[PDB]
Amino acid sequence: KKKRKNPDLGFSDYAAAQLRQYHRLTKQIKPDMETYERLREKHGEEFFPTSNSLLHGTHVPSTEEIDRMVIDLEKQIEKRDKYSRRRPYNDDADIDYINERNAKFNKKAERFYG
RNA sequence: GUGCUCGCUUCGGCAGCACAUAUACUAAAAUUGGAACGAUACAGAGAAGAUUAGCAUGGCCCCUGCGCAAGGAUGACACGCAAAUUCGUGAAGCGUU
Ligand SMILES: [Mg+2]
Ligand SMILES: [Mg+2]
Ligand SMILES: [Mg+2]
Ligand SMILES: [Mg+2]
Repeated sequence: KKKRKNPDLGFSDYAAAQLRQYHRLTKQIKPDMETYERLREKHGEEFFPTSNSLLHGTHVPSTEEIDRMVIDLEKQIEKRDKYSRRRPYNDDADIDYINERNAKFNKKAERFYG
């Protein structure tokens, strides 16, 4: 059995959050060594190109593949859509604001003047 | 067309020589399209409770002026989610290995 934890911190740079998300997505993927070997026995030495070494024009993908990336796109898009968790419209406390822009400005002022 | 051939050669012509060397958006048209700040009618003036001065910024907006001056309502126009890359706790319940 296995165990780990990862706590959230400051967004410090957009890079940090991006990196966390990449970690998760990367861990998810599971590759088929079948297709890997199939692709391998055709091309051989072309498999291991340096930045500058080797070249074959284009690798054309079966559509079924393309569907995988499209699906992952939609998933990540949703997960990103949920970035900001909204606090429910609570009327219970005292109202001094005149509109929602004013309500939010009063909230930002509450953070900076204690 | 002009003159001269000592040309025929009459005074008729013809010839020869010289001299002279290329205009033009071809149109009296026929077209074809857009404006007059004119009517017509609507329309109808920044800021802050009210009444009002203005100087700017921006640009597929101009107008009067010789203008790099000045003026034109401060010349006009310039506001409904002006939301952008990207999350995670704490508890509970349910179903699963
Ligand atoms: Mg006023
Ligand atoms: Mg002016
Ligand atoms: Mg005035
Ligand atoms: Mg102005």
